[PDB]
Amino acid sequence: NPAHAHFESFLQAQLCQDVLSSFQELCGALGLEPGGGLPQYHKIKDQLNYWSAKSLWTKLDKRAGQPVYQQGRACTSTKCLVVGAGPCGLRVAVELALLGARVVLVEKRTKFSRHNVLHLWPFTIHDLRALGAKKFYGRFCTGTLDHISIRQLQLLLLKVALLLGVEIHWGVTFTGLQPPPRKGSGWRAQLQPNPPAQLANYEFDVLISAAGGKFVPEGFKVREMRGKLAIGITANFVNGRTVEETQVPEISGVARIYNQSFFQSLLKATGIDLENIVYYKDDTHYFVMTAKKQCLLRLGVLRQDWPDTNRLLGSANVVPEALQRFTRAAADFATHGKLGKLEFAQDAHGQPDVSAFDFTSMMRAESSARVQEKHGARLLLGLVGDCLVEPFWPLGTGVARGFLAAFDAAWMVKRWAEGAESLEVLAERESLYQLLSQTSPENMHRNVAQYGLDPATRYPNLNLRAVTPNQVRDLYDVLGTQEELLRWCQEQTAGYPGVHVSDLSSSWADGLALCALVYRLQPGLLEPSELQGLGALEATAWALKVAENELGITPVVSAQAVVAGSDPLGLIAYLSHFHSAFKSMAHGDLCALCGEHLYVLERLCVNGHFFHRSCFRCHTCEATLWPGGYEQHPGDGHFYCLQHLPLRRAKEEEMKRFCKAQTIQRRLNEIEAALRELEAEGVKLELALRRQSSSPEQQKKLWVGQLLQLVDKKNSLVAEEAELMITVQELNLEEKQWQLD
Ligand SMILES: Cc1cc2nc3c(=O)[nH]c(=O)nc-3n(C[C@H](O)[C@H](O)[C@H](O)COP(=O)(O)OP(=O)(O)OC[C@H]3O[C@@H](n4cnc5c(N)ncnc54)[C@H](O)[C@@H]3O)c2cc1C
Ligand SMILES: [Zn+2]
Ligand SMILES: [Zn+2]
Repeated sequence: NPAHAHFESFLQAQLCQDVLSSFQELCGALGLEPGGGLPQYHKIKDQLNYWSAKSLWTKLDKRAGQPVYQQGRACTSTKCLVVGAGPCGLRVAVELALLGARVVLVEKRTKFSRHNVLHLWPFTIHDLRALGAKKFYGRFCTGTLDHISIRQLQLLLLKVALLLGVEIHWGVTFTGLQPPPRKGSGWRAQLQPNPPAQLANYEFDVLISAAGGKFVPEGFKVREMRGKLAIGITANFVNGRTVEETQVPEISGVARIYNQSFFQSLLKATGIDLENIVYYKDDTHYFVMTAKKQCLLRLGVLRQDWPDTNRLLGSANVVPEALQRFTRAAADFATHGKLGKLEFAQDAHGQPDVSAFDFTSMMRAESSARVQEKHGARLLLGLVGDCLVEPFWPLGTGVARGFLAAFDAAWMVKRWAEGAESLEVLAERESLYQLLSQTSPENMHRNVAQYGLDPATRYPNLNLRAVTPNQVRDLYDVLGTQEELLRWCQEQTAGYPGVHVSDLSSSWADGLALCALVYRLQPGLLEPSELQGLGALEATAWALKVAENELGITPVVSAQAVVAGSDPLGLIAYLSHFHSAFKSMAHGDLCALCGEHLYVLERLCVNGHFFHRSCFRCHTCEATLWPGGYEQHPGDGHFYCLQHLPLRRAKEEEMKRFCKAQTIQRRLNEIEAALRELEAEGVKLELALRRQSSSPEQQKKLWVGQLLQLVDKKNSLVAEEAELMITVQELNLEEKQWQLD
């Protein structure tokens, strides 16, 4: 059989174009009518008598015999379409095909020319070799290697899927869904430029999308997650597979808190600042980095200081030659020269493999499902992979998250196909989406040899009813705090002579109100006899000091403006501190380092002195100085920090500590972005709130209302990152003990 001859040409291919040629040859021939559908598989093991293939069939049988498989009669009438052929899209197509639906895939690209590396969770490893992954790549999961290139996995899963009768039209660009003409008709899809007829009229009632990060489908809004600007570089080197490079240890990567010693060493060697570097020794060596803009400008890698991240990535703007030099230097300095000679990776384009990319902003989807019904037709929309959850690249969570999304989509579509209505399925999928953001090898089951599609075996104790049906009516489509703060103040005033509370401000400048407040904050702090023995300036200084000593709450107002009383908003915030402190348990005005008045959104006191928040940085390393790691020089008043003052479980815990450190750093970047945005908003609002301090009483109450809302939000957050920072010093601490070990 010439058809069977091209079958071994197929199953023995190593390049994508060869797979395409074999498929096209079978398309021209009429030997077996390739890819006609699922039943092909049930006849395909018949006319094959090579012993070496047994395991393949065996494994697929052991994968096609689960009761959850319904023996293939699950959703037979149903008909589907997958846009996107990454690992996630291939998993969606193949798994949805297994249960029996008609499956077609489309791709604008036609050649497997992505040569970078991907990281896989253990469940991804087991589920990936469940499809007989041994056959298509010899070195798969060989020992401790747990990292597979994009094209390798792409080819493996594509060959597996093509053994299971999936239909593909390459060179096809998705651009929308054609509305039904009339009653009883389903949804067609717009594809370009000119797909063949057999798909052009192929009509479907299910669509699961894996378009990736750059494309999201109709009917979904997008949210942006942003941080401080950071650019990254991806580099590759064609490996000679030599022993000298093979014996090289694989540094798991470097993060700012994670290897401060490594940054110090690389600065001493060559004075180069990075933010993150990770090194992968697969077939072609992978180097992923992110770093600091002015260190990157130091070598001139950029010519013009363009704020726009994508346009900063502009090739005309980017100095490529400097990029190659910097990549080479970063590599050979990171690996400590035992690589010896290095040669650039020859890409598909015809050049070295280097590129400049983004590590800051990520798209996100609030909703992972949409059932749209028209002309008596129920249509389902779901997202799998990066289109739903676009991750931080190097965390390596993309493939695992996409495969979890694939299982979610398969389960939910098979549930809806059985006549189940919209409410329960959308509720279930939103219930799993609420947990998807915290997927982790940690919160997964400890042993992995019994997984599948059933959501009960993947999320222990899943409250599937997390979202009531009535919440998704939108997802179905057919055609003055000052009053309450004051009231709390009176509640803290019961039985006090000489304390005549009338507003938020005038009743506190007396001074004894501070003592009464701290009294009922915690009983036994002071004897009642001495209550009438303090002076007003002394009383307010004492109250501030005791509040910092007992609760450690941040002062907002100094004693001079207290007795002056002309800036009540600070005292409002200061009382608001305790207003939020008991919400459950009890139910020189300028700056020199910033040359500006401490405008309240950035006004802060530095151990009994008055400077801005932004100006508080180390002159050497221009970082934020948190308690336990800095100490002020009294000679000049400048602010300086400390150094700146002139076996399987082993690798498992190493990876876990890397991931947790990086997560901490990313969280700090997120908080910094949030603080900058909120302080800009507060600046623009307080412009009026100070200038236009004569609004209507309702307007004045509203302004101060969100002023309090915002300041209380900062209080809660700064507490949260205070505890996170404390986690940082303690993690450095047992790093010191581990070095001591
Ligand atoms: C250049 C690059 C480098 C990357 N490097 C890394 C890395 O080092 N580490 C890492 O963990 N992750 C990396 N990723 C992301 C990686 O894709 C995911 O993190 C993970 O591999 C999940 O892969 P995926 O299935 O999301 O691929 P996808 O993003 O789903 O692949 C995009 C797919 O959508 C298809 N598509 C898009 N538009 C259309 C259309 N109109 N019609 C038909 N098909 C369409 C594309 O052709 C392609 O098949 C990288 C991504 C890119 C683009
Ligand atoms: Zn200052
Ligand atoms: Zn410093």
